[PDB]
Order: sequence, then C-alpha cells, then structure tokens
Amino acid sequence: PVTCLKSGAICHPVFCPRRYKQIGTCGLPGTKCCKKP
Repeated sequence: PVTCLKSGAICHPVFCPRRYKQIGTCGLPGTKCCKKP
C-alpha cells in the first residue's frame, strides 16, 4: 500500500496499462499506483 505521493506517480483504476508502469498499488484495491515514463 504505497500512496506514491512522493514519487509523483499517478494512480490508475483497475490495472496499470503499458503507458504506465505499476509499481504496486495507490492505496486501495479500487485503484493502482502508476508512474509515467
């Protein structure tokens, strides 16, 4: 459960697509933590 707030990564719903790499999870099972390349 990482907020990804320090990394500045954006959270994505369901799962992280290819444009964004899923580092783990935004915080809840509703969305996932994603980061722009």
